[PDB]
Amino acid sequence: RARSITLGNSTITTQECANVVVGYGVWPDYLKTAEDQPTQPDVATCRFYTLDSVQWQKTSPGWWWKLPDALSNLGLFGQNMQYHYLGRTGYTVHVQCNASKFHQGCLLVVCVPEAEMGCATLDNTPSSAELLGGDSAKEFADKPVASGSNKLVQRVVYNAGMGVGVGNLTIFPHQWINLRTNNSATIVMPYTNSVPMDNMFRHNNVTLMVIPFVPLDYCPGSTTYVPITVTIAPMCAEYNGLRLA
Amino acid sequence: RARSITLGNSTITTQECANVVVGYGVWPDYLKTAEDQPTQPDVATCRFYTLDSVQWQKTSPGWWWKLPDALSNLGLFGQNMQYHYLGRTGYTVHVQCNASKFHQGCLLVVCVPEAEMGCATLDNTPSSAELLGGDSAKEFADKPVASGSNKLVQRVVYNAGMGVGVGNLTIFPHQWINLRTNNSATIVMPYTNSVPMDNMFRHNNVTLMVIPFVPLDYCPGSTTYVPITVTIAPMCAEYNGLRLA
Amino acid sequence: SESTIENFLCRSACVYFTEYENSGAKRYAEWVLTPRQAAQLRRKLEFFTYVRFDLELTFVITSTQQPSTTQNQDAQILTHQIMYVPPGGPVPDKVDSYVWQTSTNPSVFWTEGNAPPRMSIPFLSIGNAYSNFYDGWSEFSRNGVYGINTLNNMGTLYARHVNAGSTGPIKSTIRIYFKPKHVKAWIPRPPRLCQYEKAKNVNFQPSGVTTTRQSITT
Amino acid sequence: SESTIENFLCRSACVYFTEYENSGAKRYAEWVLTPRQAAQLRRKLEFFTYVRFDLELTFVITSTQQPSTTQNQDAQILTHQIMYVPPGGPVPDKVDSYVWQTSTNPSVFWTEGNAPPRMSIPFLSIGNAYSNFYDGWSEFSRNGVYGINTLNNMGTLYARHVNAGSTGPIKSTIRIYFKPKHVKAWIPRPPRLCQYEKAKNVNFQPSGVTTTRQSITT
Amino acid sequence: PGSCQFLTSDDFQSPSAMPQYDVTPEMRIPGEVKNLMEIAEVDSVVPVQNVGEKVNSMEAYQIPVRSNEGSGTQVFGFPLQPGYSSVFSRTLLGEILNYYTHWSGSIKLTFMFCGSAMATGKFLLAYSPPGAGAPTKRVDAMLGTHVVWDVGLQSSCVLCIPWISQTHYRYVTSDEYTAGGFITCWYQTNIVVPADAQSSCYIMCFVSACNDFSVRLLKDTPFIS
Repeated sequence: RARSITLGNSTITTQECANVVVGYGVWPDYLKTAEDQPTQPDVATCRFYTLDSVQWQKTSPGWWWKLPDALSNLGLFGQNMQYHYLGRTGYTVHVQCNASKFHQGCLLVVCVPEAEMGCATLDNTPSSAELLGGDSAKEFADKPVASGSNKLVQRVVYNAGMGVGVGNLTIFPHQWINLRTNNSATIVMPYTNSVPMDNMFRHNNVTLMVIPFVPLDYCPGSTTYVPITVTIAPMCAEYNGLRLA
Repeated sequence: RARSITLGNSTITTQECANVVVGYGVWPDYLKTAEDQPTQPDVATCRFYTLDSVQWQKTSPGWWWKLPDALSNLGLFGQNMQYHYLGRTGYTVHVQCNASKFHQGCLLVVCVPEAEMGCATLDNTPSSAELLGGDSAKEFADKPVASGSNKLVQRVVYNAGMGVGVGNLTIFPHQWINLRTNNSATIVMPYTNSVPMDNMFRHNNVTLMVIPFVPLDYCPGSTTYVPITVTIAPMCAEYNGLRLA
Repeated sequence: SESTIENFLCRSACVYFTEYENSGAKRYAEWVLTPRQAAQLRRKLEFFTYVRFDLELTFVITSTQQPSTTQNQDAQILTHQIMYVPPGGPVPDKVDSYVWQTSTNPSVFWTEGNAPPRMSIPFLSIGNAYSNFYDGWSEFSRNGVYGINTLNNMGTLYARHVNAGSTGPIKSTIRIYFKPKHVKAWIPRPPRLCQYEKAKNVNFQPSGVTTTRQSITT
Repeated sequence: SESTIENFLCRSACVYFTEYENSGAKRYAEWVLTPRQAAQLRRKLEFFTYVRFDLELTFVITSTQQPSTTQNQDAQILTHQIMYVPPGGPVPDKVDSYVWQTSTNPSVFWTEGNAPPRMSIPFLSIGNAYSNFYDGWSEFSRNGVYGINTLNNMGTLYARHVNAGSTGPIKSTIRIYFKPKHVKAWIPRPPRLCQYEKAKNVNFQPSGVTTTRQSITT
Repeated sequence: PGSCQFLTSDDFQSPSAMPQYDVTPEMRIPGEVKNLMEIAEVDSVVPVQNVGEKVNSMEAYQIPVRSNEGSGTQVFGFPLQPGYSSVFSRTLLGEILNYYTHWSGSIKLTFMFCGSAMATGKFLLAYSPPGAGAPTKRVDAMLGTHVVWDVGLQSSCVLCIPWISQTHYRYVTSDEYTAGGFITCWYQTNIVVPADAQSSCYIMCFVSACNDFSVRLLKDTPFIS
């Protein structure tokens, strides 16, 4: 049997058992300086924003979506980021994947905080175009990016673009997806940052990475892809007060 | 001594004695069909919208501002009218006028409901351009509008464009402004209509008319006009629910 | 006591007079219910913005023998049918149509020589009050005419001769009386002052405020 | 509230119109009581399988002077007789028959110029409910027609002129109104969709399900 | 005035033609109708695909769904006026509503995916508010009142649209009604089937009524010729 979770206008279908993964044992609650720093909360912003689906094929390295940037163009969240300046928010990823019993694979859904990416050329830093992809996921690469006089972000799948071992990414809140057992993944991310409030257009709070460790395999005749689908809901988001004390 | 009335972001200065004129003895309260007709109220919409000032000179017939149309382009009220369909609202006119002790005149501030205007040509009806003026007041006329093959609204000051005696307009909620005693006028208008909710772009609820019965007079050397200033605040406005029962 | 709206707006006013025959081109009458044609009642109704009332219709039908040269006449008794088409109902295109038989149009058959026929129509607005004055457009699009709400539709009224009495020509006139009942009125507004021009709009010709006098000390 | 069957199936519907004269071949009217002739009422009745009700019959009789050349006319008042033959009762073979005098047929005499004649017929089924639809044969033998139960027999209706008024020819038309009363309905069934062809059967011409549109995304 | 006249809509007492006759007592027959509203509360299959010769066949009811060429393409769409609308004027609901001149209430819509037990996909059922126009793309539809329907978990999705009322007098036929909402379906994900399983599948729709439904001013039916 399935379930339905209605947040505002949106409604989404989920399994009775969802095994939610709270980020660091902390639920994204509100903020606990009077007139000097007034703050105003926004509620309607909370709702289920469904991003474009991505086709998972046999030759598919991986994907990455910056959580503040991805919704920077959709509904109130896209608007509020343009109007208010300082804002703090928490998230609830809902990576769902549908494939038959005759498909086989494995995916790692990991929420990485402060994922500072590397650059092909050691001398310079990556351009925001090759770093930020709006209304569309950014893909990894199998072979290393050719270095030269360019600002291409390093995108090899094994180094993960942060220059670490991709087998150790488990340290961060994560969840595996075995196409023979688990079919979805839920991760609740609290607000992780040095400051109580930060500018949302100049700093990405969390990064969502989905990398297939085991390649998708199927027999000739089955559907030749698997449509991974991501749903993001901003949680307990508050912004600065534009009033006058 | 003066006073300050802070509604939302806006703040306005008024006299200690304001002699408010509640429209028909009724304060514009909220609405007192379950799931079949859901309704949602909007609050931030309430605030002081200050319209452009108009210069009152010796040869000045009068003015008229349609209360729903005037704010159709300013802030949330202009926006909500485009998004939601059905809406019911109440108003609080704040016509203020500043002139010295050496100026003399008299004005009638009257809120007329369902002010259906006439047309120069009896055969047709006035065009919406000559009827609705947005972000700008519409003026009356001294002499009759020449009739012909046109859609010019009848705008003679004495007939008032509704074809009545301008001395009998007092029947409606009104207030006089004697430049030697009164300096302002406040009128609170409840929601007056046959239906609980109405489309705001197809129907004007109330019309605000300001007509000078006594001509402005001053001695050579004083300022040759008097800047009438109008402030409108939408009160207890609610709109249809866009959710799904 | 005589100034209560029940005693001010409850007078039987004649609002329509026409004539239909048993032969010839003219064979039936029609009149969309609308109270703005008689100026004496329109001016009284236009003292208030929204009025809610009920209608008592009385019809006076009289038949005269049209001059003719048809020999050997011996008329029978004439029977008339007054069909009241409710709002959103089928309307006849001719005298011997199949719309006169529809069951949802409450027609009343009356035989010549009795008390005049009379029927009462209840509040027919889908809203909460008829609007004497409308400051909007009938439709959201520019096509909609100004000041004509589609919520004051009281229906239409068709009359005819059930049968041709004699072999000669006969012309029958029908007078309609309007009597509002249970009248409630809201938002009083000033009297007309100007004269009326059409029945569909408030268009008028600018007029003086009052009648003149010799001097201010007269 | 307006959707109760008492408010949905209690409308005066005209179900028959004919004309009879005081002279000539046509001299009387006849009409087997059956509610399937008017499609507007048949379609409403066919929303349910078994319906039990009572009937209020109203007759509107109007006489016109037929064009003729008979001189020296001076008509008297016309009197009509409407004889309602109950199920299993004798039926007239001609105008001046001896069946018009039988005492078990409740005829009503009405003199021209008064309120229209009206009589009420009770539930006449020997069973417990009239069957709008029948899925059997009238008789056990092959001779029996399909879908025609002999338990919905409501009788017949004959009308005539008691006396010839004048010496000239006169034609009188009779309109019959059907008003069901105390209506109980069981087993609701889907609406007709197709158009009606005959009055005796449910035979029809195959038609589409609905009206078309440009596309599925339109 | 008002006496000695015959008015078709009057309730008076009539003299019984046949008195002294014992009518048969009533019996218990199952399924007694009390009000017409109960009939209007039975779900009826909705001919969504009334396109061309589809009406004169059985495929008018079924809605075709194809996995190929549907990354974000619209599956179907129709306005939300029961009576007077090609898709709903012939259902039970529409047929009851074509008798009254004034009707307001809420409509229930049920979609049943009729495919293999091994097919999985997602759909994006969106509801446009009366004044707002039908969505141009999948994003516009998402930024509203949507319901993401997964056919692997649930085989049937139910909606309950409110603010449904009469939009015109008499009878009108028009696509894209101004004062009525639009229901549209978008392919969030494609149909994923294993080997030896058809990927072409169909959907069906059922329209019903609700407790909060009113019907006034009964008139003639326009389907009679």
